[PDB]
Amino acid sequence: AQAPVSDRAWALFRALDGKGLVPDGYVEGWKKTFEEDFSPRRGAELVARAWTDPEFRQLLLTDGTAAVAQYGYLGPQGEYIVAVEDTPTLKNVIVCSLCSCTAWPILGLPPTWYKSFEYRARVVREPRKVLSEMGTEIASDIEIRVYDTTAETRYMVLPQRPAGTEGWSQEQLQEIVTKDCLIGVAIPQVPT
Amino acid sequence: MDGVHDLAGVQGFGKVPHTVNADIGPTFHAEWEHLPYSLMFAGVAELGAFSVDEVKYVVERMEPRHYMMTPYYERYVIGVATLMVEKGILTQDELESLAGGPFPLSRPSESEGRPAPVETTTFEVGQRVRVRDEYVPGHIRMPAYCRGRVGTISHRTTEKWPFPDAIGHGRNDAGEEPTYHVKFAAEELFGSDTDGGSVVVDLFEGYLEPAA
Ligand SMILES: [Cl-]
Ligand SMILES: [Cl-]
Ligand SMILES: [Cl-]
Ligand SMILES: [Cl-]
Ligand SMILES: [Fe+3]
Ligand SMILES: [Mg+2]
Ligand SMILES: [Mg+2]
Repeated sequence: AQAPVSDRAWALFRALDGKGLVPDGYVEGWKKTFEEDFSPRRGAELVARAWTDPEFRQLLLTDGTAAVAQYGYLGPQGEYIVAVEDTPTLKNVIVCSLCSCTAWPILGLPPTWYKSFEYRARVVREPRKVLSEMGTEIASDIEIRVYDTTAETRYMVLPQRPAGTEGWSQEQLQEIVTKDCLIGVAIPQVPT
Repeated sequence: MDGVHDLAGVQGFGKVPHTVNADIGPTFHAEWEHLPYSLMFAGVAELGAFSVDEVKYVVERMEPRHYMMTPYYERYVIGVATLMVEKGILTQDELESLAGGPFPLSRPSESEGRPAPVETTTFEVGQRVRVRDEYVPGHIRMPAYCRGRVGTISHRTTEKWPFPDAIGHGRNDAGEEPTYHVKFAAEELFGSDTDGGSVVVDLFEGYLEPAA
């Protein structure tokens, strides 16, 4: 038996706040950070830069932390970054089987589905089928590599650049690198 | 802890509730949902009352049926509340009084944790390692699917962090260790019963040993 969750959550707040343990504006600040600052638009910027700047691509793949820090996008749950490179024979996909671990500042907070028991149980064992079910067919001639986010490394996928995007601007390329592309479950799509 | 939270490789779940690039809605789907993380941060960064590792562990300590029927953000409301009660900052009475009804918490820990091991090895990229065939009843950042299994070092971190098995119980003996990205073949972990290629697990030094 439980009280409504909203009542429990605000009870926790009120208990702490009424003891002076929560600074003025504190949760509201974090809400703003979570909603407005932590965002997969930042990861998309990083990917579009790597696609258009071979020197930055090299940096991002060798010292992801340093690459991210250049844009000022290090942050909570995103202090030690590794970017993982898709290739014509390799598709990478990220999970946190134990909870929800995600590179928050550059991917945004994880979506409900990524935290689901279904994704947490299944993608480590049957990633091809899970991606297929989700709408992503990985050609049978491609290795899938699942990264389980079990410690402090926080990952982002550097997807392959699709054909039909040659010469696009960084802004144009950013638009097709979605949250799901950064997690690794989607491949960037070019309109016709 | 061999809890129900150690889900990787469990069979019987249905479809993941998403199709690629579908609209996931707003970051928070209810007006309270920012509270668990915000208050976790108040606990960790403002009060110094507990570590992030202790939050992971207290969620692992939810009674198993309770874990399985509780939505994600609610688990963290329960976890952070539990830690504030355990640390003597809050009482369960005041939480239930303010809530207007029952606020069951995570179960007490059944382990005091363990220290960072004094005997470990610095591994290099390309080296073959085995995940130590050990059973830890308290917190550990090793999913059971890799226990005892052999893989190869892909990365050694250039930073070090406290050993989760210690700091996740608030112990003073967590030390610092780097972690290693350990690549396992899918067949090493799940035999013939997998459709994947490889799985990379980010494992603390103290969880590893040289391969035979
Ligand atoms: Cl979702
Ligand atoms: Cl997106
Ligand atoms: Cl609410
Ligand atoms: Cl060793
Ligand atoms: Fe997690
Ligand atoms: Mg090109
Ligand atoms: Mg089992």
